[PDB]
Amino acid sequence: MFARLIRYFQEARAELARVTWPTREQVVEGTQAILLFTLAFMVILGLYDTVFRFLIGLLR
Amino acid sequence: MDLLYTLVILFYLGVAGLLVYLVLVQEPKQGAGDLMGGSADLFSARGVTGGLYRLTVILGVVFAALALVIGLWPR
Amino acid sequence: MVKAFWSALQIPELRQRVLFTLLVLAAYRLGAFIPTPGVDLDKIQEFLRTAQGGVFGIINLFSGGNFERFSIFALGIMPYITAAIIMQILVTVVPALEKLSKEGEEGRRIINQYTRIGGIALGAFQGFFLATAFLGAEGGRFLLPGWSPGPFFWFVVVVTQVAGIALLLWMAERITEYGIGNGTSLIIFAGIVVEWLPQILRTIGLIRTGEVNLVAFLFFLAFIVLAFAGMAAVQQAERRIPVQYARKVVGGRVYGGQATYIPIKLNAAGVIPIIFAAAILQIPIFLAAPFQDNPVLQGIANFFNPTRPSGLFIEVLLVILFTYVYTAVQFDPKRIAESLREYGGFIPGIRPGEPTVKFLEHIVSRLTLWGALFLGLVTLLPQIIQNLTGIHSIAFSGIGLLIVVGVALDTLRQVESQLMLRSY
Ligand SMILES: CCCCCCCC/C=C\CCCCCCCC(=O)OC[C@H](O)CO
Repeated sequence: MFARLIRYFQEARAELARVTWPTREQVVEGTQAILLFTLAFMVILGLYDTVFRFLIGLLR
Repeated sequence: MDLLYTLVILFYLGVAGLLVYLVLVQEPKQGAGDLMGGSADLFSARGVTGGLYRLTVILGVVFAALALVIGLWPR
Repeated sequence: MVKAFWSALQIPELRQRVLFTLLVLAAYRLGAFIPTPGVDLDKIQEFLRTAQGGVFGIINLFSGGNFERFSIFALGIMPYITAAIIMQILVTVVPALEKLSKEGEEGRRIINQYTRIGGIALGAFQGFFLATAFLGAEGGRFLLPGWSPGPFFWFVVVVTQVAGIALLLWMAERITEYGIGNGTSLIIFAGIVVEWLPQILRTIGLIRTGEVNLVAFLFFLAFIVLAFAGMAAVQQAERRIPVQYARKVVGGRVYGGQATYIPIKLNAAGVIPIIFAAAILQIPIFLAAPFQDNPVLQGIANFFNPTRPSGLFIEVLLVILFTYVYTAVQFDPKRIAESLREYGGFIPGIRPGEPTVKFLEHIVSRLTLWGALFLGLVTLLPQIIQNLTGIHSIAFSGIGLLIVVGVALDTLRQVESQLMLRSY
């Protein structure tokens, strides 16, 4: 029923109000970590397909 | 080049099927979860399936090289 | 978890894991340059840059750019995944397979083996289907000089793809076993992020040239950082449920020790539901798009196009739904209550037993909705940003970001959680 979900929404909203958000250092930490990871694999894979296409291009 | 090409193709197929067999046989040591990173503390690296490990690598290279061979094959 | 990042490159064991992972990913990327015999890659790339080819975008993205070059792993690790989904469905539909899944030691092994076999078989089927419906279609459109649309070519393609995805599944499992993080997830991850840096360089070149203004680019970049930071924050967020230990009965009344809490994440750790949602979205496109001469099938396929409004909406729904369901399954209130029970703990004001499970289930079911909705927001916004900035990239789509951040966070989380156990 519509009342069931319109109640569920309110209760879920109440539970949202009781959410403990992380500290600033935690968010900075996580973001820096994600950036390092992603950038690392970007560079590494970059060297991979670079060297690969350069060698294959050398073979012609 | 009928017989020769046919033999190359048969080798390709054989390496393929054998590779399938080897991969299917090497069943992963499972846990509770379907897919995890696993405990990366233990060095592990037992003999377990080393011969088939090296064999699969070799057959992977052979399969790749055979794909390149069939690709480079004349009209 | 940055400490985990640096230690994973500092600690000999973990750096061995890293080097092995990088070696395998190198083998995969190299494998992307080994073409399927008889296939004209130039015509494929040419078609993929046309309007009708655009719908294949996501299919290519999750193939690791392999479909673009139609390599030995033409569809990437995606067939396996598809099988997995199917298996899961069966497990939740067929009671016998559910029993087999709950038997314990063996059964999950049997289900997994069925998943692998089914994965290989699926790669066979998909190889055949693509060979006959798309490659050799339209009078052998994407064929090479000297090749004709027949059973020989179909046979070749099938063999290539079977052996290909066999080798790739093997490689994934070996990453899982001898490397960091999860193999499949890292293969998809690599297949996505391999395209990022060259696109960045190209776009920057376009800014220098003048085809892209600096403001739109800065908004794009800032939005990416915002995405990372947001997902990080929400992943770090938790709902604390007050509990107590050292419970003693005094004067006929229950007392407890110092008040503590149990943390419950908004979302359960795992990029898997995102993978499943993506694949599910990819199925109708895969079945319909190859038939280029059928406006109906092209309509059906373009309906699920993640770039188009309909397909994007569907994708958002799939992500939210799959995330919520997965989080519901992972956060089982029974095992949590029993874990609180074995440690001699309780919830102040709530009687031990089924009412405790009711309390937990209520809180969790009301809570995880927001995490699901957030992942849906991350699924939605980037497409709008690309539409407004004029900088389009399926690799930087909401789904792609979800994959990258998901895998990164998962790998780092596991590494950290394990090195923590090593230290103590
Ligand atoms: C699940 C599988 C679904 C399969 C879906 C097939 C889609 C067919 C659509 C167009 C083909 C048009 C060409 C049809 C070729 C047969 C010739 C024909 O049209 O036969 C009509 C018949 O003569 C009248 O009495």
